[PDB]
Amino acid sequence: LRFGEMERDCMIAHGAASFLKERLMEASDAFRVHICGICGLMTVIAKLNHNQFECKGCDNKIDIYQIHIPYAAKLLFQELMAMNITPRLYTDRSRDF
Amino acid sequence: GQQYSSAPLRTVKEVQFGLFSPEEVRAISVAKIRFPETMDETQTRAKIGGLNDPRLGSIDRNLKCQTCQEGMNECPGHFGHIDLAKPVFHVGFIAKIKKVCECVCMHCGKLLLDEHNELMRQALAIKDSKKRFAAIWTLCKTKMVCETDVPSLVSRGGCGNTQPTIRKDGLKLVGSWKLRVLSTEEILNIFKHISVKDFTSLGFNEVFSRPEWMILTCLPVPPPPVRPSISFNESQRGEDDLTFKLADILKANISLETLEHNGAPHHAIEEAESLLQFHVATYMDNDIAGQPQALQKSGRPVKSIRARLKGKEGRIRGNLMGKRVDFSARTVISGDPNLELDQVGVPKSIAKTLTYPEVVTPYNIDRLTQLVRNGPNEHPGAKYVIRDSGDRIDLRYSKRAGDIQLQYGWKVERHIMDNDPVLFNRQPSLHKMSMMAHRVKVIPYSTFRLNLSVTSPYNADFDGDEMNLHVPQSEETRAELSQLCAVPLQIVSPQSNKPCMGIVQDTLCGIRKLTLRDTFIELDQVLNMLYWVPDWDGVIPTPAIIKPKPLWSGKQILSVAIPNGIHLQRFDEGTTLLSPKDNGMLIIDGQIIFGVVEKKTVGSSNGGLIHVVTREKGPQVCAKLFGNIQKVVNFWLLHNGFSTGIGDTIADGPTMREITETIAEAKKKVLDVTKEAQANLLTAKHGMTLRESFEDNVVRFLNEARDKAGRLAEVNLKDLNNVKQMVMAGSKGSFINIAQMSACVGQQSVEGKRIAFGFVDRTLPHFSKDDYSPESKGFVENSYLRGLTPQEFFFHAMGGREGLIDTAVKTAETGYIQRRLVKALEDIMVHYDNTTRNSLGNVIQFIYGEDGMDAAHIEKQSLDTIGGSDAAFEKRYRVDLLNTDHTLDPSLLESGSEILGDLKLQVLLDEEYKQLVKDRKFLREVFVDGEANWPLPVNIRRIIQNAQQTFHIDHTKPSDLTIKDIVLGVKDLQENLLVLRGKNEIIQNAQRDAVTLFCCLLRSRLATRRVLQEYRLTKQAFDWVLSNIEAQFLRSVVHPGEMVGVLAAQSIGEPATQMTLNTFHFAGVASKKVTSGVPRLKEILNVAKNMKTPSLTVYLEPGHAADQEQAKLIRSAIEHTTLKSVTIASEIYYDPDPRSTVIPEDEEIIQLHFSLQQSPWLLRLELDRAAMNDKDLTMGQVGERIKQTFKNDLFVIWSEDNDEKLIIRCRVVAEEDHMLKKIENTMLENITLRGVENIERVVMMKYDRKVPSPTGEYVKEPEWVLETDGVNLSEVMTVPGIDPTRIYTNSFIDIMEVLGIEAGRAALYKEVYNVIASDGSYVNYRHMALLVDVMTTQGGLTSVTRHGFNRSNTGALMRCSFEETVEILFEAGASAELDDCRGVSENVILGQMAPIGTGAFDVMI
Amino acid sequence: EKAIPKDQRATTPYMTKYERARILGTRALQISMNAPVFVDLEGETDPLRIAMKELAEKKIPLVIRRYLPDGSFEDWSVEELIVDL
Amino acid sequence: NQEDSMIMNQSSIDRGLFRSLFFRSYMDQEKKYGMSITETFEKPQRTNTLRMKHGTYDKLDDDGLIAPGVRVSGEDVIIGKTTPISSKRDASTPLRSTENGIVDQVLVTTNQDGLKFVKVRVRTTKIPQIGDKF
Amino acid sequence: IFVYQNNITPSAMKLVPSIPPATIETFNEAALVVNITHHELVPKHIRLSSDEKRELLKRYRLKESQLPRIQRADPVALYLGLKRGEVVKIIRKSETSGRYASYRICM
DNA sequence: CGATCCTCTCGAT
RNA sequence: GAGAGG
Ligand SMILES: [Mg+2]
Ligand SMILES: [Zn+2]
Ligand SMILES: [Zn+2]
Ligand SMILES: [Zn+2]
Repeated sequence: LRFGEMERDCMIAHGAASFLKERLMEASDAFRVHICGICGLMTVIAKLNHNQFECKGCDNKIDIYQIHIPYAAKLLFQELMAMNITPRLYTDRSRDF
Repeated sequence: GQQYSSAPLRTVKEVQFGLFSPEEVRAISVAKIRFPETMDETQTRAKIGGLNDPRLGSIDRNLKCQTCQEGMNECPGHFGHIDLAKPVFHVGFIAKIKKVCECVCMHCGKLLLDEHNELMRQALAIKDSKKRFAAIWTLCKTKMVCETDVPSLVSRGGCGNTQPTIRKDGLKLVGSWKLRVLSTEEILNIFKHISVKDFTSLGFNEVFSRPEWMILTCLPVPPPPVRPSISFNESQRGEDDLTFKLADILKANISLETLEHNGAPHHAIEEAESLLQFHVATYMDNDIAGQPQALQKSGRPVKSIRARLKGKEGRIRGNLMGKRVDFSARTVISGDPNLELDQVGVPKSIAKTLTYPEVVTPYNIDRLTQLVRNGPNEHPGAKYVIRDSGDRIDLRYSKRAGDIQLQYGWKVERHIMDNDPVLFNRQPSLHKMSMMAHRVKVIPYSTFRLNLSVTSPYNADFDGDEMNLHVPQSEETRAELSQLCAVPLQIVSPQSNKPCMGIVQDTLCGIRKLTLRDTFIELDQVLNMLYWVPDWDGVIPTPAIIKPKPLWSGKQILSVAIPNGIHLQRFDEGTTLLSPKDNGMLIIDGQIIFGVVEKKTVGSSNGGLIHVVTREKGPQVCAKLFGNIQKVVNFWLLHNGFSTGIGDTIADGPTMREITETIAEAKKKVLDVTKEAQANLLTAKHGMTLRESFEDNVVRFLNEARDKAGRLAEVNLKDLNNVKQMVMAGSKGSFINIAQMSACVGQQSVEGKRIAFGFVDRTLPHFSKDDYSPESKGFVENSYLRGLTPQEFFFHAMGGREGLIDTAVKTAETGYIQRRLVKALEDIMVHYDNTTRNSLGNVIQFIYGEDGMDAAHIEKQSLDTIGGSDAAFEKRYRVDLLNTDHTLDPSLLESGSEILGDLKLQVLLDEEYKQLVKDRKFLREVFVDGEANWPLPVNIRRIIQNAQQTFHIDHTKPSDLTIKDIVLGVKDLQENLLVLRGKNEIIQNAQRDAVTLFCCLLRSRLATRRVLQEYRLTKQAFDWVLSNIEAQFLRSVVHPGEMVGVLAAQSIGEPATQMTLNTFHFAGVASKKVTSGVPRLKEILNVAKNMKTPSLTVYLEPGHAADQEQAKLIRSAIEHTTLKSVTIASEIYYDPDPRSTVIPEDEEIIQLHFSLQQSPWLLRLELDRAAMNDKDLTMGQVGERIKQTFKNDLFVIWSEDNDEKLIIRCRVVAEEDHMLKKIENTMLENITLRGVENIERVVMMKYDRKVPSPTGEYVKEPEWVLETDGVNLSEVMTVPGIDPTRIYTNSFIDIMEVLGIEAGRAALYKEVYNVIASDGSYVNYRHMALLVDVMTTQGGLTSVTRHGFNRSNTGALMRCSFEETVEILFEAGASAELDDCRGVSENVILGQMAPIGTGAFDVMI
Repeated sequence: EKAIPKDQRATTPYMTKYERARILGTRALQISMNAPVFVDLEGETDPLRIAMKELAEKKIPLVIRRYLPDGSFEDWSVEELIVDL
Repeated sequence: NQEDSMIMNQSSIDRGLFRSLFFRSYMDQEKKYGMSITETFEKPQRTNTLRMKHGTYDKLDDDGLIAPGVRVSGEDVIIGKTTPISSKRDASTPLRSTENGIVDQVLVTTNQDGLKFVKVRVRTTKIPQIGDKF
Repeated sequence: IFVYQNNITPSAMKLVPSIPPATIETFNEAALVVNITHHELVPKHIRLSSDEKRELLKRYRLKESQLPRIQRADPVALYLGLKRGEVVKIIRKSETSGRYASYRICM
């Protein structure tokens, strides 16, 4: 059954942050993607079981992170990249200055 | 589900939007992509080294993927690249390209106005990567030249080239010089250069987004998971549109590569160049300015990535904001008298499909073993056992399914069991009460059963409705449901600061029937009724009657269901403590003393049993009170019976005769008025037509008749009448229903008027032309009992249809309103500093609701100091110890006689009194009309009543208190009512402010004389009350984490859905025609510049406002009057002799107008005597006004005001004949005789007004008020005779422009409030205040639209979730925006715990 | 950095409904996963009813980090926070 | 019987009040095209196939169809068909997952193109239950 | 304070700020016939000092941007003659608390 | 560029 | 796409 926007809204009003996350992740999608620490893109060549990762272009091999997002969000970010848009996902609030 | 990763787990804290460098696309790439063909290379079953696969994901569930391996459901897919032969544009960026092109010089490659221009200097200074560029473009788009050098001469970089007048054509650009088309490779060369300093000023980022990157050089090739295959038949292909379009762009690219390094036909090469562009761009976005797309064996056109993300069933709305979920269930719903309020009846098959993942602990191991032993087919069972490693053991197939020796740390996916928290829901979810947590109760049968008293929040009925159930899959997720979402926690709602659940239907009906003084019960039934109550003490109450037979009253046995320490007092109309009619309500210690129990006591009412019991006993006890009352009443009623038949619609032979004559007299009123209208005797009132006046009268007579006939019927109905019985209880039906079924259905309306002449001059071809009679225009004389005639039948069907048509509209329209409201306020929440803030950290309110109180902990309380006379106030609050008649009697105090005289204690009583008189003045300045009842936290009356019972106060003995005990006691209590806590002055004054009105209430209720003479409290009881107020006040405060934006949105939105009729019920008078309901609510929210009903409401000079004459004068002074409005006809005669008329009537005028050259052409106007009298006009005024226009170039003569026919004669002081006909136009159309422009119609109205009398009390003192059609606030407010202090307009945009943002805000609230109030609905102040403040905080009026709120400084991922999805995302990349990920939407998109309630703080060790 | 000292805390000395729910939930999760129990369960088995007991007897060893809109936080212990509600 | 519910007499339901028959026809044809490539109505076994539904095919006769009078429920395959992939590929038709009843009539005919085409009628008797609308 | 009666030429409009630190404020006589500040709907606005603004921002841990806003050409801001950056305190009557203080910043 | 929610069934490409 | 359900 669809847990639409309107239902998403009632969970916010109740302030049920975890239940709302669970509906949108554990029930439904939820996917583990590998992110580059430099470009912050889903570039990272997931070479599991052989402990290798690496992001070509960035010449990165150590600065890698794993995020838990909906497959639909992963799909979206890829579709934005398909339209030449960079949805750079960063793991630290760092606004540097 | 996926493998283990060594890489550290972290959430997303920022989203840096940007643009891909072609060099970055090539670097990121894994595949070359040279071939347009799929995978079949000359029949061979593999993949081609061109399109899809060459190192980027398998499409055959093969663990192989270019060394990375992983296989599907683990591989994210990898990006490949494609080298474009010649540069191409981007569909979305096309507009930005042209805009950037009108800012930079072609050849030169530099910005046009740096940095001497005293416009561009100010424009450059503005902080924004969008609002800066907005000013810049507008400034240098006018420029046609690069400029050699600049003024103080000052020489700088600037060539001598004329900038083209760029124009967009199809999907290309055309430049005008004073010609030649603009090349995609040409535009790049300019953009490739620019300047890092200059370009960052025009909204770009050196790192993330450059304008040279808006043009495509290298296109990113999406992997197969983005564009997957798989069909219905396993013999053919079945490719994605995206794949077909990428093959199409490749065919176009290889063609261009061929032609370039082959015979280039000069102009024929550009025919293939324009087609490569109509592919690259059309794959990203179809549905543009040019043409659509092709078949390609599939259902034409191609969707494109743009369409994929486009809202409502699109990637954002349909997949991210909402999505289909597991652990969900659905069915038809049924009521259950025998189910607890917080319960839900779950069909056994559903309980057996849905599971909970329980970890094996020593506390459950025995129960889990047994459940695993029962398996998936026997109810308290399970399907699946998960061990270490994560392997699921399928209990329905495993050979070891009957073996299984559980181990701690394993999980058992057990069936849904009794008492599990579940989320129960009914769509549409307009409320948070539409989605509540219930306790599972596994039952036989295929429906979901629910307690009847939960029907209202869900807006559920059992006529086929279906509801949804969601299962929490985590311990914390179950806690969230049980501790925040539970049904008992929702009983008293913040929407309208009152219960949203109450006793309904059979229970509401039988509770009345049971409660009658006449209703008595015998032992046998009593015993059964008592046992039916689960909380029963086992003690048989002593029967009301002990004489020939013990006989218990209904009130007695129902009081068993009411818990102890419950006090309730009411008073209806004739209620007098001896309650003759058995009306009102008096409950002491949960025993009903008097008062028939109905809707006012036991419904969703404000200060009823339910609101009281929740506050007094608690939510868990209140939810038992539902069942307890249901159980007794349902049983008593089951044994009593209740019906309704045709006989209940029948009134007396005599009543019918009286109804029949009531209608015939109405029929004559309409005839007399008709006959009068037709004789030209009926005079029309100022502001309305003779025909409008007639229609208004006829409809009133006709409505009067239905109401009079109906009241005649209602009176005739006996108390044994079943319809009357249901109306008395308040379970179903109202007056109308009785009237329409028994007496007369009445007038039918379409578009607020009686039945229109759909045929020429008649409503039906059974009538003659020009028939305005009741029967002819839709008056249903008959009742549903008597039956309707065909004419009546048709007309009723016409009226009926208008209802179904707007029902259908006032659902899709309100649904859209609700969405917009929710989206705009989504992110507003109460922070840890009691502040009200959005995702940006911007302040909306400094204290939530202005008092920092939770709406569900607030109730309407009287402010005792505001009302009454100055003498009544004195008698109530004054204590003069230095007066023998005005002290406290020694029977009120232990110190009574010891204090008479005093002096030192009178300084304290004078301090007490002065603050009370100060309060009275203050309240009268806040609440001008003198309304005392206001929603405030802490019910003082209830606390007082509780101390009275708890301490067993005897109103005979004197109190042990002191003036100091009372006066200082109350004073210290005030210093303890915390809403805020900071030791600073800003915060201390904010705290002082928040608690002002409550301290008023408190002082009025806890004054010395009241505490002593009225309440008669002891020191014991007084000190308990003092601590109870402090504790309940502190409980009443809003909790930081409260999602008030969504609350407000839903609190306004929900009632709007329930707004019945777009046409207002003001059907009597035709001058009451102001836009209301959903059309108005839409005008307000969209901030419509062109509203349907703009209106000024004019209050006269304070004097002087009772003067009916002064009102008529201000009306004619302000109502716009032109010459057209007073003129019958205008004529042009040839009267050559200026002092001798050709017109014999005019002779007398020419005799005069000589003492105290021209033209032989006369312009002669005839004026209307009545119109001149309706307006405050005299010929002299009209004449001197014509005279003061053309002055010397026209000669004006006129007839006297007494002179029979009103005439104005004009003359012009070759080619003359036309000039005069031209003048007449200006004379009529362009001349103001008197009045204010835009103010069309002004009407005089007598308004009621509560004003303080010279003795203190509020008195009704009526006042003449002017009501306008049209608006000119600025001009009307300066008219003498008005009260410029009280002038009002429903055009809040004008109040904003004239008076400022704060007055605009107050007027915007008044507006929103009125829409809600006109519908009879009530919404708490704080919800509409929050809306109005949000629309206001920017200094202007920001609409709840894509234009309004959606264009603000908020996160790109949160804006795209609303509307204009793709375009928001395109400008985000181009401007190289950063998203905080501080908003709800970005966290929903990220599948992360949002900083809302539960996640609005961190939990550490 | 950032942090407010114990002395200078201006947020409610009262536990919010959202704090209590998240507290009880987190602790329920722990107990559900064979974590040690800081109170004598008197025939109690449901992880939540146990967490409710540990809350009632103030034996929950957790700290609520209260963020203010600038980014500063106030650390409050379950032990110190008053449970009215 | 509140908020639009109703109380129905079980005894009169036992005597037949508001009881109804329910019929559902399932259709299939042997292919759409293929000069040599033709789908077949048969009871499918191994023959490398593995693309089976199961839902027991066990109620099917050698023609790939169930005889009228057999009780069907769950996802029991009612029409057995294969697509020739050059071994077999499953094209069998299961009974609606939620439905059950008795095979009523089984029609074997030919289309205008000469296509062996079948219609299977299944029969349920629906007795008035708790969430039924009247 | 220049009090014009009918209109100002846009030529004269481009001479208004050309002489700082002094300020020139133009008001149409017609706009001043009625003092807007006396209207029911207009609450009291208090131009708070540079130091008061400093304390306000400190006390609520704010940025100028995070504060509710008032337009330069706002009828009330013009009456008070507010400059951009200046903060005004709006003390208004409240049905909820009696008294409520909001704050707006000039733009 | 917007145009209630959710739910079902059907037929046809 | 249409028909429907609350
Ligand atoms: Mg319904
Ligand atoms: Zn990288
Ligand atoms: Zn891979
Ligand atoms: Zn140049």
